[PDB]
Amino acid sequence: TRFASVYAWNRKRISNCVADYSVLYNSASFSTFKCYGVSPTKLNDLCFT
Amino acid sequence: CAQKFNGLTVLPPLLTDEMIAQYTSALLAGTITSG
Amino acid sequence: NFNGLTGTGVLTESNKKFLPFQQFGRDIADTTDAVRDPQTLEILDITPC
Amino acid sequence: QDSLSSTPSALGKLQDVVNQNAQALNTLVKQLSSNFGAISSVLNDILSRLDPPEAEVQIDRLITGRLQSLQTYVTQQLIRAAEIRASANLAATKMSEC
Ligand SMILES: *[C@@H]1O[C@H](CO)[C@@H](O)[C@H](O)[C@H]1NC(C)=O
Repeated sequence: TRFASVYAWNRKRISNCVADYSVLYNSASFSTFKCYGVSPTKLNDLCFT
Repeated sequence: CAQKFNGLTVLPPLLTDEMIAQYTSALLAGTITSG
Repeated sequence: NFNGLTGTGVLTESNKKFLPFQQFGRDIADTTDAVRDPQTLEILDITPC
Repeated sequence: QDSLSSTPSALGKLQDVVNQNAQALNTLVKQLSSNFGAISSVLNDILSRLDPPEAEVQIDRLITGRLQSLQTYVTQQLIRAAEIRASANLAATKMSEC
């Protein structure tokens, strides 16, 4: 419901779970979706610490 | 082993060590018996 | 593809004595030559085809 | 018979050749661990992460570095080979004359 100011930006740590990134990428609701160091179509194949 | 795994191989000598020893002993026999 | 680690080769049972924390082994070329299977916790050797 | 059996350094000239060649190969293999400016030294990491345009940039960096490493190796082997050939020519001369 509430987002932070940019100077006081929030951070959430995510771990020990299954991440489906296609539900976000294939959404019609986001004006910007830009990936660096990785391609969005490959995110579902990857594992991160 | 791991060198092979990266495209690095070793080719065997045409003459084996046994064959080289045979050449050497032939040279020795020649020298000893016929100068 | 072992927990994100991809490659090609022949897999076999290993005699390598991994400690519980260890997940994989490496050679001098920085290539993984052994992995722990994430489900069975079995140690496997990886050799090229 | 007795001297060779009690002198660890007797065959240094031959051992040095073995050691120099081993060192050159070990160096060549170790260069595969270098990034050369790429995101990873591992080609499979690059291909699993990036699409072909961005991937081609990272791969080109590895190709440049790895080609340079191989050229360095080969040049050194050619120079070393010449030295060995000179030694072999001398050995052949001694076989004939001694
Ligand atoms: C799930 O993985 C764990 C090891 O992390 C293993 O002990 C367990 O038996 C696995 N469950 C199934 C159904 O394979």
